[PDB]
Amino acid sequence: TNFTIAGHEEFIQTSSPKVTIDCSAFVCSNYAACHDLLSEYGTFCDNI
Amino acid sequence: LSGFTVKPVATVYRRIPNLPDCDIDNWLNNVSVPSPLNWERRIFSNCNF
Ligand SMILES: *[C@@H]1O[C@H](CO)[C@@H](O[C@@H]2O[C@H](CO)[C@@H](O)[C@H](O)[C@H]2NC(C)=O)[C@H](O)[C@H]1NC(C)=O
Ligand SMILES: *[C@@H]1O[C@H](CO)[C@@H](O)[C@H](O)[C@H]1NC(C)=O
Repeated sequence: TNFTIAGHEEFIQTSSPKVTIDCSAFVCSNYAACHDLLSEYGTFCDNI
Repeated sequence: LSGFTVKPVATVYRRIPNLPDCDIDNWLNNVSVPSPLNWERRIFSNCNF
């Protein structure tokens, strides 16, 4: 017999922060001898 | 591209001056020779060698 209007809210996630990771800055920060052992793992640093 | 690091421009070196010597050579070269059964230990600290 008597009505009204109600209001609801909804949140839908559509995005996410885009992170970027690399081999050098994460494993061998500034050590030159560290990069020598990384040369053997040459291919396993671009697929990441 | 790859990363880079800021190259240093100087060098900081700090030590304690006017410090006596450890004189380890006098301890090893002593007339009294110990025995492997009763070996002793000497601690060298706060000195230069
Ligand atoms: C060699 O070892 C002897 C220990 O048998 C040292 O003699 C001691 O010397 C200190 C002083 O540095 C004294 O306070 C001790 O009483 C001595 N012990 C003794 C006489 O039994 C000796 O100085 C060491 N060095 C030389 C060159 O002999
Ligand atoms: C419906 O409810 C509202 C809320 O107070 C009121 O003002 C209104 O008179 C009511 N209408 C009827 C037909 O009951």
